[PDB]
Amino acid sequence: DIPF
Amino acid sequence: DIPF
Amino acid sequence: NELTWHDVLAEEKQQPYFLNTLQTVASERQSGVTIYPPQKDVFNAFRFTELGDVKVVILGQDPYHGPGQAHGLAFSVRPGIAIPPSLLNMYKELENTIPGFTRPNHGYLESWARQGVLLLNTVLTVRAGQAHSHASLGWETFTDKVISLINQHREGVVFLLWGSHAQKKGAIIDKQRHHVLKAPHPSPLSAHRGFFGCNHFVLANQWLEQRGETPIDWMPVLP
Repeated sequence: DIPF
Repeated sequence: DIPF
Repeated sequence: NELTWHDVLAEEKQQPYFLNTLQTVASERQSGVTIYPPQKDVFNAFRFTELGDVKVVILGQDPYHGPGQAHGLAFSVRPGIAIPPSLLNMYKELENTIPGFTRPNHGYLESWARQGVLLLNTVLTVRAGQAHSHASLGWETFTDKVISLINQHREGVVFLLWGSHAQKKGAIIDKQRHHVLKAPHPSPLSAHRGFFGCNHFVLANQWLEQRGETPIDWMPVLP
C-alpha cells in the first residue's frame, strides 16, 4: 500500500 | 486549533 | 520532472521513525482501534500526484475522522459524503474567482490530484472521532521530509499555505525558487479573516501560465  |  | 517518489523516498521508507509509525498504526488497527483513512488509502496523495508532476501543494493537518470520509487527500471526501465546511468555503472562493466555476455536488478531489495538486495532510492517520490522536507519531517528520524534497528537487512549485500550522510547515521553502502564497485557513473558524478574497486559485493559475504550463481546472470531477 506504499507507492514508493 | 484547526485539524480540517 | 521524470522524478518519482520512489526515486527520493526509498531510503526514507527504511528510517526508524517511519517504520515505528507504520508499526504503531498497524498494531492499533489490529487491536481494534478504528483508524482513518483505511490502510490502502493512507498514501493516495503520492499515488495520484507523482513528484515530477507536482504543480501546486496544498497542506492540511489531519484526515477527517468520521466513517467513510477521509481517503488519503487533504480537504477531499469520498463521493456521497456531505461537503466539509472548510471545502465549502474553498468552493465559495472558487465560485467568486474562477470564470464558470459552479458549486459542485460532491467533495471528491482526485481530479485535482491527477492535474498535479498535491493534497498533503501533515499527519496521515487519525483515530476515529479524535483530532490530533496520531500527531505524536512520526508523520510530521515524514511530511517535513516530503516538503524538503519538493523544495530541493523541483523548481517553481506553488505552495498554498493556509493557517498558522501550514505556514510554519512551509517556512523552509525557498521563496525565490518556488511560489509561496499564504492565507488564513478556509475553516469557518478563520475564513473571514482573509481566506475569502485571497484569490489563491487564480494566482496559482497565473503563475502556471507565466511558467508556460497548463493551469489547473479547479472544477472537481466524479469518477
